[PDB]
Amino acid sequence: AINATGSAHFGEGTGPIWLDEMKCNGKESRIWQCHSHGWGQQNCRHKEDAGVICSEFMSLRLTSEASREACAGRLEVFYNGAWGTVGKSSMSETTVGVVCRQLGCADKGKINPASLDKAMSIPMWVDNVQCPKGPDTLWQCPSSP
Amino acid sequence: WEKRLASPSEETWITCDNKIRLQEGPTSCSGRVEIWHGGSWGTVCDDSWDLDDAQVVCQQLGCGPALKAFKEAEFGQGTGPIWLNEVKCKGNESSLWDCPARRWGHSECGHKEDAAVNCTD
Ligand SMILES: *[C@@H]1O[C@H](CO)[C@@H](O)[C@H](O)[C@H]1NC(C)=O
Ligand SMILES: [Ca+2]
Ligand SMILES: [Ca+2]
Ligand SMILES: [Ca+2]
Ligand SMILES: [Ca+2]
Repeated sequence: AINATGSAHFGEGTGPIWLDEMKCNGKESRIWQCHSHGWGQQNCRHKEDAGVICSEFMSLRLTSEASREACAGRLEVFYNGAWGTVGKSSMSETTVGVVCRQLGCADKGKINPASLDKAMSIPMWVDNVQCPKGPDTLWQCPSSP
Repeated sequence: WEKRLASPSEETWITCDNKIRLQEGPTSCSGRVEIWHGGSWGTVCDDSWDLDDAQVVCQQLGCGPALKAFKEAEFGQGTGPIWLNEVKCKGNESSLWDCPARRWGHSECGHKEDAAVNCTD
């Protein structure tokens, strides 16, 4: 885990609250093995709903000087709570196709050289990405670790 | 009954007890916020309990500026009904009754979320 959010950060659920006041050592694999007050032993409301942000959760966005997210600029990946760029080398046309379709900009795109300046420096995350034909998102495209 | 003018000394001027108080705190100027309405005392929930709201409560009682506004019933579990919710004071209001909130409405907030305010002397 990276974050452990609360107060319905991701939204308010509708089903009956099952567990409450959870303390856990972290060794057991299943959530049910942690100490709990019982089943239905809740005194909260739907405004209080737990949420997490795990390490493997990732997102993609094209940063630009004009706006934080846009349809042009430099694409960035977000791994284990940290941001970073993507290696340019070995980037096929279909690779840019998945990036643009995932962000909802256009069916196809093209690679252009860097702009006049960079807003900030971030450590490069991944390189040598080769998207096949058929995947809709970049997370299903094999690449280097 | 008699109709007769008299000096201001014979005239009555009364001053009821204050509607807003802080209780259970270690000091006099700090504690859980307790308000009086409908003939009984009560608490105020911590939803959107900002430091600006705490400033109004300290000003109403007369204590100093509020350094910190807490939540989740730090000092103790409240006793009585819950009156206000989602109260948003801009800081310029003289009384908590001027600020808009869930005015004497049923509060979805439980009794574990009673607010608390710590002011300085
Ligand atoms: C997650 O935790 C990190 C590290 O403390 C923090 O920078 C970030 O704002 C947190 N995100 C959320 C949504 O709480
Ligand atoms: Ca725990
Ligand atoms: Ca609880
Ligand atoms: Ca709350
Ligand atoms: Ca407020």
